[PDB]
Amino acid sequence: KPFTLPILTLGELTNSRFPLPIDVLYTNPNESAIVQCQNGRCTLDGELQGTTQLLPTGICAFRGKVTQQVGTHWNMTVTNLNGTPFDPTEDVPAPLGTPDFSGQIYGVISQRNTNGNLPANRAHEAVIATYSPKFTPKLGNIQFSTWETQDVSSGQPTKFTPVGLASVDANSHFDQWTLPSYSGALTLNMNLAPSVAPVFPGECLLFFRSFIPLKGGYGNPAIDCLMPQEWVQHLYQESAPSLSDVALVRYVNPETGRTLFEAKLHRNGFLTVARNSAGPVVAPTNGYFRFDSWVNQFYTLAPM
Amino acid sequence: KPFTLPILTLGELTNSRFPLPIDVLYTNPNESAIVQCQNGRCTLDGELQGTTQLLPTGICAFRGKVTQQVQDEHRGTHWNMTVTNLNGTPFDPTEDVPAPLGTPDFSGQIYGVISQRNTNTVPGEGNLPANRAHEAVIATYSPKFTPKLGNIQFSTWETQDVSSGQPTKFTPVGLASVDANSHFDQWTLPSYSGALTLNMNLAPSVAPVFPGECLLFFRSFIPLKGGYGNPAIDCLMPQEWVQHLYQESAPSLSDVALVRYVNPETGRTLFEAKLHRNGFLTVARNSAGPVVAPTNGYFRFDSWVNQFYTLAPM
Amino acid sequence: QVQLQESLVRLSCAASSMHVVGWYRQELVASITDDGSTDYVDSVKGRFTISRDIAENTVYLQMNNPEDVYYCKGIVVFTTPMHYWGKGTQVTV
Repeated sequence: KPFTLPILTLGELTNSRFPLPIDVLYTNPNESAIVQCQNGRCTLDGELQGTTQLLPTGICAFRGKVTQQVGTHWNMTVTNLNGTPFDPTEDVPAPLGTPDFSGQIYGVISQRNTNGNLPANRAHEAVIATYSPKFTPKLGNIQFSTWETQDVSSGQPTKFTPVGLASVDANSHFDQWTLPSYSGALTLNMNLAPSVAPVFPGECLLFFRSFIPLKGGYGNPAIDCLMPQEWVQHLYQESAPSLSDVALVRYVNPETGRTLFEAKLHRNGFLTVARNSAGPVVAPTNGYFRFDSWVNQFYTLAPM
Repeated sequence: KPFTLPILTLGELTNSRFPLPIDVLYTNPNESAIVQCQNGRCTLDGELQGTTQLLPTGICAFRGKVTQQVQDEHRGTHWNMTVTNLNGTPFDPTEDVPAPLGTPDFSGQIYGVISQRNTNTVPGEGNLPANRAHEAVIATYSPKFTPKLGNIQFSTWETQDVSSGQPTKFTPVGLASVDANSHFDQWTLPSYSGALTLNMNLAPSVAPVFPGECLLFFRSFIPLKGGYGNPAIDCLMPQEWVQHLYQESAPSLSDVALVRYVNPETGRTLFEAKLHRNGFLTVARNSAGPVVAPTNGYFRFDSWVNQFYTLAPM
Repeated sequence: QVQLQESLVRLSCAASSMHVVGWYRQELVASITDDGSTDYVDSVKGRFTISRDIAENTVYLQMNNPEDVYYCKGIVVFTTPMHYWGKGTQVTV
């Protein structure tokens, strides 16, 4: 079965690490951080990795039940997103969909009670600090804080809908490449999707970049993913055999018929380009990646 | 190019009419309403219809700019917002769509978050733009809901911290209320150009053509900001089907595709359905309500048939 | 988003215009709406008195027994309320 990518312009793609449209392609070769995100991870022959799952609604989402009050702070057991209890001995870093970066994630906590035969509801703005010692999703529990002081119910089905970040100021510890400690101070992270990096000189990672909303303060924060969620979904469906080390892809302008640049799409599921500057790829809005052929890692990319 | 559906269990599907996972398959044969939703509309050969677009993030989303605070005859603080296309380009109201793609397609108080990132920096506040986000409600049944004219209104609990003339995003989260005065009706379309103007360019209504059949829906439960209720939103096809059909653009070889809901563990058919060319499902069923089916099941395309094919009863 | 502020044998509430303001204890004690309407728990009836003062920007709770912390709670959009709570003040008799 021949390898393919979907035909989707940037304006038809969504981020696999936060529920956002893709805004621009981006490079940053001088990144000192280890790039090891856990959402948006899928091999080219369709094996999901890390905490990656298929639902766009599941990215940075939580499902569970509030246990007690602990701003105002609440402790919440978390389940798998399909509602089944999370088993910490499972070979994953955390429940699929769990956020994969350090920050104050802002969204809405909503509840619908279990008990005219209609259940009561409530929803409030909420923040989840993924760097907190109480962020322990691999152990089945997290904490969130509200501005709201009282109306959060214990023992009732609870949903977190992510919206953006609370802040990116100094005390908010936003670093998109710093993983949460999924088990807290008690054990190191496990079963992680591996770190990604170019292996040959002159190459750097290529990202699909989204700008993420802020509840307040100053900033223009972004979230960079290795592959958009539609590619994850497509690869999972197709499960095409990987025939060599790298899928050579070309970014093409369908209006002019010209190739704008080429990239290596590595088997583990990430892109490199021959570039040594940081910043946006300035490209026409109609452009998209097309699979050309399988090559090995020794292929030399033309400079973009 | 042969017609195919993606291989996705119900637990791997999302709603095309609101950003929600699919919870259950559902029928309601006693429905009196005309079913004519505008999101989640795609023909089997990949023509998007209505206000349907491809992004899961675009469903019931708006992008635009607040112009000013306004008055209205209900409780709250009220804001006027020009809306653009979701890709940021100006919306041209003369285009042959009912409204900007992604616009909500039902009557109700849609609850979500308005966020802004300023275009400018202010002298003395630093070199990074200011931001704000607040909870908001958009009443799609209001005469002020006019997205086809390029502007809508929203109301906030926040009384002051929304900026005029700045880029604005609406992220949908659920409904505010489903009480009597909140007009939640999933099959009532908004008047996209307001109360004085007819809707245009609509995706057609859907219905079974063979007697004894009923529509089959993918049902999601939608969050509430408060009050009592267990509201749901029913779509004709999940968003992943819209995306798949668009990609493949396979020619439709008759009016009706026979599909089977299969259990991959046993390989056995659980039930069969008609997948119609315009993009909706019918079944032969004599119960109303959620469908009881194993969690690993999914629809598989079997063959092209005609409108007279008789489905086995569920 | 607003910041309410209260006050052992005149408590003022202050913010950063609301539709209801009420005093609580730990149960509802007394409330006043922007219609000027009031309501009281049966155990407080006659002895307690809620009163709104626009001129002085606050809402007082005049209390005229050992079975007596007290909180200020403040907005409706369409028909959906959001509540805002102060951090409280102890009361002991």
